[PDB]
Amino acid sequence: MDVTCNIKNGRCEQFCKNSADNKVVCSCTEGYRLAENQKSCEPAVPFPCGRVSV
Amino acid sequence: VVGGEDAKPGQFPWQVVLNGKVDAFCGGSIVNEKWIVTAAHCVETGVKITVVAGEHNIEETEHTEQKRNVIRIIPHHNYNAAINKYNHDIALLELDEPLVLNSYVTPICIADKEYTNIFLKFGSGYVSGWGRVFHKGRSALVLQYLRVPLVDRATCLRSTKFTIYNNMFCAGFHEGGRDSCQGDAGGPHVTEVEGTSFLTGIISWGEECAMKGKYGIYTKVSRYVNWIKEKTKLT
Amino acid sequence: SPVDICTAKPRDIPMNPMCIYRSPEQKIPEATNRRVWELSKANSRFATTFYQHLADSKNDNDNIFLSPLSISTAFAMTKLGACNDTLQQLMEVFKFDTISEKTSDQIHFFFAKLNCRLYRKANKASKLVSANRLFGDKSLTFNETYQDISELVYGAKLQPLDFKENAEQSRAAINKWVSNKTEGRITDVIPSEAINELTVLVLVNTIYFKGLWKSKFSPENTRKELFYKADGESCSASMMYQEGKFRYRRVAEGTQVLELPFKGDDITMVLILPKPEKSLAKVEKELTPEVLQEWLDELEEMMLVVHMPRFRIEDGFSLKEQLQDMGLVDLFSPEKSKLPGIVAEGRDDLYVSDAFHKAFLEVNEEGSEAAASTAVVIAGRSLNPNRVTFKANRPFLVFIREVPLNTIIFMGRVANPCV
Ligand SMILES: CO[C@H]1O[C@H](COS(=O)(=O)O)[C@@H](O[C@@H]2O[C@@H](C(=O)O)[C@@H](O[C@H]3O[C@H](COS(=O)(=O)O)[C@@H](O[C@@H]4O[C@H](C(=O)O)[C@@H](O[C@H]5O[C@H](COS(=O)(=O)O)[C@@H](OC)[C@H](OC)[C@H]5OS(=O)(=O)O)[C@H](OC)[C@H]4OC)[C@H](OS(=O)(=O)O)[C@H]3OS(=O)(=O)O)[C@H](OC)[C@H]2OS(=O)(=O)O)[C@H](OS(=O)(=O)O)[C@H]1OS(=O)(=O)O
Ligand SMILES: *[C@@H]1O[C@H](CO)[C@@H](O[C@@H]2O[C@H](CO)[C@@H](O[C@H]3O[C@H](CO)[C@@H](O)[C@H](O)[C@@H]3O)[C@H](O)[C@H]2NC(C)=O)[C@H](O)[C@H]1NC(C)=O
Ligand SMILES: *[C@@H]1O[C@H](CO[C@@H]2O[C@@H](C)[C@@H](O)[C@@H](O)[C@@H]2O)[C@@H](O)[C@H](O)[C@H]1NC(C)=O
Ligand SMILES: *[C@@H]1O[C@H](CO[C@@H]2O[C@@H](C)[C@@H](O)[C@@H](O)[C@@H]2O)[C@@H](O)[C@H](O)[C@H]1NC(C)=O
Ligand SMILES: [Ca+2]
Repeated sequence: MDVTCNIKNGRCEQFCKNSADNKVVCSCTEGYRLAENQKSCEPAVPFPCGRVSV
Repeated sequence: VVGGEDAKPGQFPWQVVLNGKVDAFCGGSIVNEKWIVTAAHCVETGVKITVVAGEHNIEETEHTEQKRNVIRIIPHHNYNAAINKYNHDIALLELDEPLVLNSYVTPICIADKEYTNIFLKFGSGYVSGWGRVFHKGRSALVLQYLRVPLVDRATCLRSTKFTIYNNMFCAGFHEGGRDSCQGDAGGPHVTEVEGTSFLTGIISWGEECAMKGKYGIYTKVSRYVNWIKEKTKLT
Repeated sequence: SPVDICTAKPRDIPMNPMCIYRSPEQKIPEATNRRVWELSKANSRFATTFYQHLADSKNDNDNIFLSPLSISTAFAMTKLGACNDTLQQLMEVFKFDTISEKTSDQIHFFFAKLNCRLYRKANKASKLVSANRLFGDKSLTFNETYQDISELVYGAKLQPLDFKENAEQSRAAINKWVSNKTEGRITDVIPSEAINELTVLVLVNTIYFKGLWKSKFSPENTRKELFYKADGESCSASMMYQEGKFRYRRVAEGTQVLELPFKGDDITMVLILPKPEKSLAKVEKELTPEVLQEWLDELEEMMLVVHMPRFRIEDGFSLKEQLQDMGLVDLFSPEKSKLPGIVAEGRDDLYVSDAFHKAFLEVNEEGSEAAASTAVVIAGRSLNPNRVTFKANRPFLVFIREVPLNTIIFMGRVANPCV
């Protein structure tokens, strides 16, 4: 192996999908955008779901 | 919630309370500005419901509350109280005026069925609500929350003579003392992933509350995510 | 002999009155003496009429609590020695005039029998203490046969006191006797200046009651909640709460009727809570024995949530004016009173100067732990918006009765449970 969604979730903060030849495609839920690192998820709206902001 | 603790204002911004002929009879979760997800046994078509988001203390004014009237009640199509008041225990409520999202009013995230189940299997979720703090006791004034561990199916089936369908999961403590209770149904069971909370279950039923050898039974949300997304789409 | 009144027969201790009265013209309870039952029924007829007169003499904003049975028994002790018009009025006012001849002639004995029965049952379902006695001026010579009968059926002989020359000391003595006998629970039954040098005979009947619930309230569920008084104001009361199966019924105009039993089930408390907007005052005047009994017959056991405040009511009052308005006149008249059975007819007048009652009710969470239910059933976690709720956060009426007999032992009004 090496890089599959099956190991540490492809390093994806949220969602992972196996691409071909040792690569994965990370993704986030609504209200979020894949960060610069192509692995993390960052707020794309003022109040994204599931987060405490108080 | 029995044996839980006081939430802090804004700690569970997706939590809402449902008020009817009796106040705080059930809870719910914000899907988006116009929709709430709750338990089907909490609602009846044609019966009015008021939703309050941004709620903390149900007997005081915090200036964070947003009250809305429900204009459409959608129990899951497979729900049928006559053939069990708790299988497919999930329903959607459409609000009259959209909620205004802010720090005290924020939706809960809902992943696809694959990940919702993966998150549930992380084994630890949070339940919250204004339900009773003691079996047959008083409803909470301040929102309560409790961390509950997932209980393997084998163990649950053996803990009750009642049927635990594939659309349900069990969570709680073998020793008793902490559990969701009456008044909490419809509220969320969420799993926090890297700071982002996802809806993994709906508080549904049990045999009394917080009793030794008994667990809270929850609606397995992964099985209904497609239906939720389809019905609540504003797009 | 050491006769035990509670297991005695009228013939065991001959105690016939000097004069007897003869009028011009549901099913019996289980294991019950019919004579005791007819006496209990008479008390209820008296109770409803007396309460109306009492309420009228009080302010609707104040609490009320009394034992009509205690009052009926006390005056039956004057009946024992009364004659002519004094006797007739006593019989009519207390509704004794309809009972059978033997029960009437031995009425003081059957009251003892009735009180014996109720005390036995109450003593296992609550903390109940009482102190009853007649006090007369020392200058008079009391009929010793009356004194012997009184000691047996009433628990004490009439106590001679020097009202003429030591009124204040006499007052203190009476209050001390009552306090001492009620373990300090009932104090100052006779207020200052209530008796003086012209006082001849006074009746004193006092009682304290603190029941033990069959299904107790858990203290963890008691918290401060607002109680809305009739004066438009609200106050902070300690409100008990519990969910359980209780006999209940919502009657005409939305009035809620709830029965909460005490240990043993024989003695219970009945609460009458009118809907908001319907004054309790209206329900008091608008309610005859028939109606109340009808409601009690319609009660059905059902799961509900009960909110009830924990409180204490101390109610002490003179009975003279109210009874006179009800028709009891001669007994309180120096010239008209005829009580030859207590003091032989003579130059000195023997009449009742006044009668004092003081009742104390205490209500809290204490009682037996709720019985564990062994019914395997699924419980949805909704609170159930269609559930029945009895929230006593506004004025309500209270009744404490013995179920089989249907005896009204205590009755009252909780207008303000706050401190
Ligand atoms: C002119 O007519 C009128 O006057 C005459 C003469 O009166 S006088 O003597 O005062 O001058 C009356 O005739 C006299 O009175 C009779 C009467 O029945 O009253 C009779 O009384 C004597 O005998 C009866 C019967 O005894 S028994 O052994 O056969 O049962 C007795 O009454 C019984 O008392 C029982 C008791 O223990 O209290 C009752 O038990 C039931 O209730 C108890 C619980 O009581 S409680 O509710 O207070 O707690 C329960 O125990 C827990 C029992 O459980 C078993 C119950 O029994 S059960 O079957 O229900 O389960 C009996 O209930 C049936 C009750 O039956 C009547 C009476 O005791 S008393 O009631 O306390 O007075 C007893 O009195 S006595 O011993 O002192 O005499 C007299 O017999 C001698 C009779 O005298 S006579 O023969 O010379 O005439 C007239 O009454 S009557 O017409 O005969 O009925 C009277 O008519 S009227 O009433 O004026 O209209
Ligand atoms: C002191 O009190 C006594 C208790 O009442 C009283 O004795 C009772 O007196 C009556 C009559 O005075 C007796 O009944 C007799 O009289 C009636 C009617 O006059 C007759 O029809 C009856 O047959 C009967 O003979 C009671 O029987 C009697 N009871 C008892 C024994 O105490 C005294 O008279 C009182 N003392 C005085 C004289 O002042
Ligand atoms: C008081 O009563 C005396 C006796 O009256 C008779 O006996 C009583 C027990 C009743 O049965 C009554 O109907 C009988 O007439 C009278 O002699 C006496 O005058 C009365 N005193 C008054 C007028 O107050
Ligand atoms: C005070 O009371 C003493 C005992 O009275 C009895 O016991 C108390 C606990 C109550 O139950 C009461 O009803 C009983 O009568 C008497 O021994 C004592 O004499 C009384 N005080 C005096 C001197 O009058
Ligand atoms: Ca609030």
